[PDB]
Amino acid sequence: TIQPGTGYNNGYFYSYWNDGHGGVTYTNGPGGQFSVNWSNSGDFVGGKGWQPGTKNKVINFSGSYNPNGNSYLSVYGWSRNPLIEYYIVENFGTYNPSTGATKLGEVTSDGSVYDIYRTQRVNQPSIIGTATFYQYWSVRRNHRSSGSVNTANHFNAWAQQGLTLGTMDYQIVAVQGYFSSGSASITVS
Ligand SMILES: O[C@@H]1[C@@H](O)[C@H](O[C@@H]2CO[C@@H](O[C@@H]3CO[C@@H](O)[C@H](O)[C@H]3O)[C@H](O)[C@H]2O)OC[C@H]1O
Repeated sequence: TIQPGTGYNNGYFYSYWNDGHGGVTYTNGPGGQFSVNWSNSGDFVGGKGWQPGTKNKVINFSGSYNPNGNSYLSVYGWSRNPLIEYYIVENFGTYNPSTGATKLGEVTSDGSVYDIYRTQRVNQPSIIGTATFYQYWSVRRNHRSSGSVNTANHFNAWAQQGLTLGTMDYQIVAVQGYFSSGSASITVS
């Protein structure tokens, strides 16, 4: 397993962040593979990808994802100027992260319709420190743990709806969890 932090592993950028609560282990495997095992964890986010990401990347992911409680499997990343945290959610556990969020449209991509939403984080942690910033979401209706994500279809739909992205920071396939349990093994390319 590895310490929380960022870096490169077998050619892929990785980010593993947690709240220090314990109960979660993250491991970097060969190529674009990573595994997450958690049991009564706290808040955490980890996965592999790129730094920086691009606005036209076709991301391939494959493996298993078995959450028991609150967790998401997503293409996840950020932009700067404006600061935006974004998600293309392929699967989740007990909580749909768009619950209560205002719907801003639909986009069809890679075999499913996705619902689009915008939320706001107020004085929360970010890649640039504590801040208030928006979050963009595409939530897949047809849940899966393998597939291909044509990021451009999402970024373009978001733009069309008034959700613009700044300069890309990291872009990864991530397993996020919030006080839950589970296991996942994902390969990115
Ligand atoms: O040391 C700093 C890092 O901690 C920082 O990392 C990012 C912090 O925000 C993370 O995003 C939130 C983590 O908490 C969850 O509950 C929220 O849902 C996520 O929005 C992000 O994943 C980290 O990369 O980056 C800057 C460093 O200086």
